[PDB]
This record gives sequence, structure tokens and C-alpha cells, in this order.
Amino acid sequence: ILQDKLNSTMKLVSHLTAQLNELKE
Amino acid sequence: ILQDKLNSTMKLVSHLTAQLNELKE
Repeated sequence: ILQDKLNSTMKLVSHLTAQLNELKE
Repeated sequence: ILQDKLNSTMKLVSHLTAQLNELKE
């Protein structure tokens, strides 16, 4: 369960990074 | 307390995802 929560947090971080990159582009 | 902190982090992640989706729309 803890690993799943960490994976969800990592996915959210990756989505935020992708959104930031798209905004920069 | 740790679970409450994790839930707050998850809520923040969900809010960020919703904001990103709204920006995309």
C-alpha cells in the first residue's frame, strides 16, 4: 500500500513536470 | 498523523492534477 501511494505520488510529479515542460514549449 | 499527512499530500496532488486538466481544457 505504501509503495502504491509512492507510485501515485511519482506519477503526479511526472504529470506536473510534463505540464511544466508543455507550458515552457 | 502520518496517514493524515499522506492524505493531505494526495489531496494536493489531486488538486494539481485538476488544475492541469482545467488548463489543458
